[PDB]
Amino acid sequence: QVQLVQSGAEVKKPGASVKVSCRASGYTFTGYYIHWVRQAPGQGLEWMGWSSPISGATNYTQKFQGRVTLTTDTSINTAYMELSRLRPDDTAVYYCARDIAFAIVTGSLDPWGQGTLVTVSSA
Amino acid sequence: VLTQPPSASGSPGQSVTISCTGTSNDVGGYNYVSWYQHHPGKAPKLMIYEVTKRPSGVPDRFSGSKSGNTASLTVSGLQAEDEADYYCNSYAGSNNWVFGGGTKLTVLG
Amino acid sequence: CVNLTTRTQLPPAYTNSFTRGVYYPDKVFRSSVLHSTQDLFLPFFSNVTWFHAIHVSGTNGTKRFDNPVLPFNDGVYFASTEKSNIIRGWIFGTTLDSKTQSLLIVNNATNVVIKVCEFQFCNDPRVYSSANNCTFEYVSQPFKNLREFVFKNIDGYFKIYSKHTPINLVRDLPQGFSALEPLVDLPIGINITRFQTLLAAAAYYVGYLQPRTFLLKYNENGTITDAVDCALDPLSETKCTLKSFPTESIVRFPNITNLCPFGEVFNATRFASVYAWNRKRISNCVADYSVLYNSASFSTFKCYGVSPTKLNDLCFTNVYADSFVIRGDEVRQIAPGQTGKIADYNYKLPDDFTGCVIAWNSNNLDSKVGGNYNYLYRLFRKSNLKPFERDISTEIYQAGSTPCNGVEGFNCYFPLQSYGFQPTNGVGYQPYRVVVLSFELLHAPATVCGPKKSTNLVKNKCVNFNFNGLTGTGVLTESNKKFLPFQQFGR
Ligand SMILES: *[C@@H]1O[C@H](CO[C@@H]2O[C@@H](C)[C@@H](O)[C@@H](O)[C@@H]2O)[C@@H](O[C@@H]2O[C@H](CO)[C@@H](O)[C@H](O)[C@H]2NC(C)=O)[C@H](O)[C@H]1NC(C)=O
Ligand SMILES: *[C@@H]1O[C@H](CO[C@@H]2O[C@@H](C)[C@@H](O)[C@@H](O)[C@@H]2O)[C@@H](O[C@@H]2O[C@H](CO)[C@@H](O)[C@H](O)[C@H]2NC(C)=O)[C@H](O)[C@H]1NC(C)=O
Ligand SMILES: *[C@@H]1O[C@H](CO[C@@H]2O[C@@H](C)[C@@H](O)[C@@H](O)[C@@H]2O)[C@@H](O[C@@H]2O[C@H](CO)[C@@H](O)[C@H](O)[C@H]2NC(C)=O)[C@H](O)[C@H]1NC(C)=O
Ligand SMILES: *[C@@H]1O[C@H](CO)[C@@H](O[C@@H]2O[C@H](CO)[C@@H](O)[C@H](O)[C@H]2NC(C)=O)[C@H](O)[C@H]1NC(C)=O
Ligand SMILES: *[C@@H]1O[C@H](CO)[C@@H](O[C@@H]2O[C@H](CO)[C@@H](O)[C@H](O)[C@H]2NC(C)=O)[C@H](O)[C@H]1NC(C)=O
Ligand SMILES: *[C@@H]1O[C@H](CO)[C@@H](O[C@@H]2O[C@H](CO)[C@@H](O)[C@H](O)[C@H]2NC(C)=O)[C@H](O)[C@H]1NC(C)=O
Repeated sequence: QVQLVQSGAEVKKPGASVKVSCRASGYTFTGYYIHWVRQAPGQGLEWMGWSSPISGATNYTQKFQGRVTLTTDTSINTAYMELSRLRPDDTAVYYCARDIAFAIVTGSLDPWGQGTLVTVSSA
Repeated sequence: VLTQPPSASGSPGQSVTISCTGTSNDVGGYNYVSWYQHHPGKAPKLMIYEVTKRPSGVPDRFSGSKSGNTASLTVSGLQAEDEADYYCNSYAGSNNWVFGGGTKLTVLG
Repeated sequence: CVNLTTRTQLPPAYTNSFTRGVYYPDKVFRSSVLHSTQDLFLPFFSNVTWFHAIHVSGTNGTKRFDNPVLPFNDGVYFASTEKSNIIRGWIFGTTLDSKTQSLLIVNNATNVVIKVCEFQFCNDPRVYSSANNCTFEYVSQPFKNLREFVFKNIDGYFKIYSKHTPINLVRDLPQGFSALEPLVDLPIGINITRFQTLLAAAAYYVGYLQPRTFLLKYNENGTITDAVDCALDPLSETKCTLKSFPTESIVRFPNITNLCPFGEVFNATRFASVYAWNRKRISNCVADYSVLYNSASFSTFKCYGVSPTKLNDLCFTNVYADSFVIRGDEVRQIAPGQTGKIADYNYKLPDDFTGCVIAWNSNNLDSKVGGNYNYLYRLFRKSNLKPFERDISTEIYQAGSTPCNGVEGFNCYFPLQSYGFQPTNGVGYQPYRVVVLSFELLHAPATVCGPKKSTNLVKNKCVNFNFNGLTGTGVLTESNKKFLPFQQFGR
């Protein structure tokens, strides 16, 4: 049925870039905007930004304007997000969430994937 | 951003209210508030969306409303399986949205 | 647009054209007859003009160029005497610049080209500056000695007659006589009132046609040997007045030569998406529709105001074909006035539409397990569509108070969506192709027609007959008469 599968874990170093993938099975891929969300360990959730699989238009949040990119390969049903130049304090978990509208940005995020764990340290 | 109480207690059977206080043009501007339930580790799950509308699978025991600049949830009936925390979201403005801190729900069970 | 004008302008140069310019009025064979006709001829002993465009001027100089447009009154007689291939062709039209479809006649040393298109001629015809959508084309063999042409245009028909006679005596028009045999009978339907010649010292004579009453003398084999013009003298007027100096059926029609190219639209592979439907124009063909219905590959062959098994004996002027691919249960939306959004946001039909509709199945051709995603259809728009309108504009459709300035966001949306095709579906979501045929006709000679028959000529049993429209009854037999090799029947 309607399923999203997210990629595996990742450990990087300061000054490096990371890129994660989210794959959709079930529904017809084009026709639902996709949001990304980040959860810090022990803190609250925050919003990352959204992308569209039909046109390519994309938008971010106000603070994450510089070092974030995110694309959609509408042939093998996947969407990628890359964050570059990570400070060591950006250890968190990333989720891909699907909207439930039809060619509209509405915001009821369901279903969610599983969640990647990213670790960046100077070791 | 916005916030809400960070603590709450409960007992089996009875009902409690959990709030989310809105700002000038965060909650009271447009009607897109939604609330989620977050188990320890897995993904969230929709508890309520867009005013008080509810998907299929969640029972009627959940409810909600918007008192101008305040959103709320009330659970009239407790099965002790709901111990995790909850989050409130709304259209902040300019294609950018905001979540909330979260509120742990405590049962005496 | 070279500037090679010379500005000499020496008009007056006239010469007598006498006993010159009598053609064959119509395609019949008559022997030893004195016929009388009332038609457009050149008056005997008249004044024709002697254009001398290129000329070797006085000492230390050779430059003049004054070939202007001339009035095309009722037809023209054009005579040339050149030792080489110096003149090449003509241009005909009303204003000659993107207002009326002009006509171009040119030729190589080995090929001739006639084309009717909306030209924008430059000045002093490397000849034109642009070309656009247009109608007709044609190719055949190319057209001292003397060459004479006669140009007529009547009833949406352009007729050209020609003759080549060798002389070497003087530059003037010889005394003597020679008829002009028919050459070309193009259907175009445009209107013409001015013309201009083109060449690549040049001299040609031009004269104008008038309605008169001629008397013609056909000899033993069917060649006009002599003629006399009425209304010239009392003598010739008297010459004119005195007129002296069943068992079965048979149908036989020509071969079936020019088949019509319906093997392209019904056989191609990259048809369209729903909102960018093509439009193919078909003309000048013999179209047989019986091959289509029997093909048994179709599952929807409805019609409107044609009565399919009646049309085969009809001729129209233009036929258009549209083609695209839509989802399954919308073939019931390509019809007279209806609305299921695909009748009023992508494609729209007129109420009094006269055409036909086609729909295959294409389950096993556009299938993709992942999803084809390549077919788009429109979803948002403010106003409906009048018949036969295309919109390939991907503008962002506003749906709120604030102008978004071309930003796909909260209230500004994208107006297109993609069909998700796949093989695990069933009928009703599988892709059906659609081809729509439309017929039109107006004030023009017909080109598209059905194929006529033939019925195994029998000659020795005295029966009916219909030879290409010359219906009758009688006994048929073989003869020894030799026609001229363009005449049809002899009365
Ligand atoms: C992300 O989206 C914002 C749009 O914010 C609002 O969106 C609409 C509701 C409309 O009302 C906009 O005017 C709002 O600002 C984009 O910000 C705008 O971008 C263009 C060019 O800079 C222009 O309309 C405004 O100047 C911007 N408005 C601002 C900055 O408040 C922003 O560009 C989008 N992000 C990207 C990467 O394109
Ligand atoms: C009209 O057709 C007949 C015969 O039908 C066909 O014509 C050919 C063009 C080709 O398509 C073949 O399949 C058929 O022959 C033509 O009659 C032919 O005439 C030539 C002339 O000498 C003769 O050699 C052939 O034997 C004839 N055909 C047969 C079957 O005997 C006829 O010429 C066609 N009409 C015109 C105007 O050419
Ligand atoms: C459109 O194509 C069909 C398919 O036939 C084949 O098409 C090509 C792939 C090529 O291989 C052709 O030689 C094939 O004929 C056409 O259907 C055929 O029609 C002819 C004419 O009567 C018939 O003899 C064949 O048996 C038909 N074959 C099949 C498979 O149906 C069809 O005619 C084509 N469209 C048009 C307008 O002619
Ligand atoms: C027309 O043909 C006749 C020749 O038959 C010529 O007409 C002469 O015209 C000039 C002036 O126009 C007169 O002075 C003569 O009297 C005319 N002669 C005759 C016999 O008509 C002339 O060659 C041609 N052109 C014109 C303009 O008439
Ligand atoms: C002759 O005129 C034609 C058309 O004006 C020129 O184009 C040729 O047309 C013939 C028609 O059968 C083709 O076979 C040739 O291939 C065309 N030529 C080219 C270059 O495409 C043609 O160039 C002219 N000259 C000759 C010598 O044919
Ligand atoms: C009418 O046509 C016939 C046949 O085409 C001509 O008869 C031939 O004429 C040529 C040239 O005069 C002779 O060489 C042949 O011997 C003639 N054939 C026969 C069978 O007699 C006839 O000449 C033509 N008429 C005219 C006036 O030219």
